[PDB]
Amino acid sequence: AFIQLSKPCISDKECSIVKNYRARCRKGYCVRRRIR
Repeated sequence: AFIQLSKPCISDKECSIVKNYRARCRKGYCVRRRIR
């Protein structure tokens, strides 16, 4: 096991289709959501 402190992801600005991707990023927390 590699005991490590988890770190957040890129900002919502970057988590948008600007980068062709689509994820929900809030306060650094990164979750790939569904519409339904």
